[PDB]
Amino acid sequence: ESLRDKVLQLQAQCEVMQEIVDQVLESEQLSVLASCLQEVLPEEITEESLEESVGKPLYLIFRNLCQSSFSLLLDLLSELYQKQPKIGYHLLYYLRAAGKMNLYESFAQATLHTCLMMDMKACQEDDVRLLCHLTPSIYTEFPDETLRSGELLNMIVAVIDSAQLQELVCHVMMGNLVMFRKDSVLNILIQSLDWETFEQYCAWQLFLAHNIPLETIIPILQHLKYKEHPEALSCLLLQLRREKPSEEMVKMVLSRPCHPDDQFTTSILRHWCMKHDELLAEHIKSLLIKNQLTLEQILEHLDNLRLNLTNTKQNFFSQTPILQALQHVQAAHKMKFSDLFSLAEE
Amino acid sequence: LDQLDESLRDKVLQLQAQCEVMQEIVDQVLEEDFDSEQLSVLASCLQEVLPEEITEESLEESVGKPLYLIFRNLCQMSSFSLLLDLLSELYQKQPKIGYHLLYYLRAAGKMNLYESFAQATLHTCLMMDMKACQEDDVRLLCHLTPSIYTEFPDETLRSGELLNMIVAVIDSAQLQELVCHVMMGNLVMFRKDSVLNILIQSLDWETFEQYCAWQLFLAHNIPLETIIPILQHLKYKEHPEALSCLLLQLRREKPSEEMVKMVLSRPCHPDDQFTTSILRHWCMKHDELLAEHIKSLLIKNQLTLEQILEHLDNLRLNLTNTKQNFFSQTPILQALQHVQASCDEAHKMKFSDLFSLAEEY
Repeated sequence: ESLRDKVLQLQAQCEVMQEIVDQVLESEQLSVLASCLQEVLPEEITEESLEESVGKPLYLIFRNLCQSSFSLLLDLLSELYQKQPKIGYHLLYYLRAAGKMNLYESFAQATLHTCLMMDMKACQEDDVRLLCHLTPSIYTEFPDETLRSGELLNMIVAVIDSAQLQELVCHVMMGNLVMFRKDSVLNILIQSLDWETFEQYCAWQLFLAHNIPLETIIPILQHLKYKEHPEALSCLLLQLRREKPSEEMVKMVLSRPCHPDDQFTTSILRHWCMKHDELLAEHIKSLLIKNQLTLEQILEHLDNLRLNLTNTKQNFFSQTPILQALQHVQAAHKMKFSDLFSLAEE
Repeated sequence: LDQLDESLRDKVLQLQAQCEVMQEIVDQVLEEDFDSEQLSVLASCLQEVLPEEITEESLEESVGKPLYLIFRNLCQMSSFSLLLDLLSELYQKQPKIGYHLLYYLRAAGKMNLYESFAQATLHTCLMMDMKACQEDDVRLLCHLTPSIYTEFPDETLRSGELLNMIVAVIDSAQLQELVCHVMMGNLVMFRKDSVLNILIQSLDWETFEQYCAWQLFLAHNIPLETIIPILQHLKYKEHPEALSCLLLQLRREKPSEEMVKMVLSRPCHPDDQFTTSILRHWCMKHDELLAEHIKSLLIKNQLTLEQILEHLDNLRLNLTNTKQNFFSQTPILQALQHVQASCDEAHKMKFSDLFSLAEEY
């Protein structure tokens, strides 16, 4: 047909393609092949002049689908996406004088979650800046597809820069971006335990940028392995110091192996016993009376704490709960911890 | 082969079990001309760290050895001075020994020997030896940092030289072991004196170096306020790491008046979301305290008035996102009215929206 050949001929191409647009209201692979063989972020992202580039030739298709009979013309762009995958995220770019991104769902249903993931991976590989400036709206318009698994989170953190991580934490702290949910955050961090160094630091900073209380994720302490997981251990230590210790947190801290090169437990216990002395004493007393966390593990962690607390002026082993618990407990492993029991005896 | 002299040193050369053979030389270099030691140390230098399992029964395997005996013979030292010339010439020939001594000092008594060795040119000696150690063996530098910072606080807390040295090569696991050492009372790398200047200097380092510096600072117990003036120096595009860490740590603070002064005293850029983020956080958890501080700042107790007003208008335009009665607090409305009364007519229509919150009902 000769109008489509006129569009081929010109290459102010908007009305020229509106010719085809008007004609596709009653064998499209050749049209989409022509369109594909025919064919992102402005350097200064200024509002309403970033849409200066959003016009142009191909994006006009998007426009004609943003206006019932709203269904008999997305087949063309479905064939475009089946030919050229990149347009899949270009649409997202266009959608962010459009209405709302509720069009993209309708576009996805011709291949939502796997479409979003592939388009976002292509965007990540090609243009990182576009992925940054697209992440908030993506996570907002599609929460039940993006908050469930660290796929998209890993995608972002694998390529993100420190300045891009700063703009992302800002977006989180401003009410514009939400990347975790109290449901999935634990699963997602246990998954994150396998990522690169800076990827894991980015994940943890982004989690702190939300307002999810530490306890929701303190079970992760089970999974934190001395040799294997430095970043999550460091962030969890530096955040746990700032918390009033619950009994479950001190159980989780004591339920980690005693390795002579592992300084997490004794560090956090020293901090707690110096600022929350009687509360920590109460919790470890309640733990000592039979609440693996074998008794000798608690005793060894406490003996490490005792041998360390001589560094400072700390009457923590004078607390009445701890001496009460020590004498109650003492009544095989005995010769191992004589000193400890001796603080509650002599 | 090597311009030579005395036969005890020649037996040590012949073997190359060398410990007593070398203490022979040690004892011989007591009643000696101080002219012929450069060739002895040249022989010793042309002659020539951490055990894989660092057990205080296999690190003392390495503290033995032939050269360390010199150190040993000086750790029983009046006549406590007349034998540092030999190792001074060793250091002038082979610099590495400078930190080996430190290693030796970490079944020795106390490290007050190292100063006596340094006086052969303490601070620049420490810095050169620690830089050489950083260059050669990072693992030794890590396992030596605590004692270095402890035995010489006034030499290592003075400038970020040593901190930069460590963070430039450190690993994430070694950064975790260092944060642990800090949190255990064994290592202190900042002090309320220098910490502010030291971080302002750190603002020029690489990404991961700055991340390490900030993590290590949080591992200490220096309150944020002591370093909150650094917000003046933090520039939006250029300093992401310090801004992000400062944001996530300011999140955990009940806002002081100086902290809100420092947050309000940074420029308003439409891509800079630091101030409005932290203000949103504060006004959502401690709304009326933040309002009290902004009232005391607005009645003037640099921060120009329009800067505060623009930051507050950004906060207002953002707070429509959520349910936040922060602009219903009485301190903030009282302050708004006080400001509006003595306000340039320009800023009246400039912030009409803002002032109307304290005017209309």
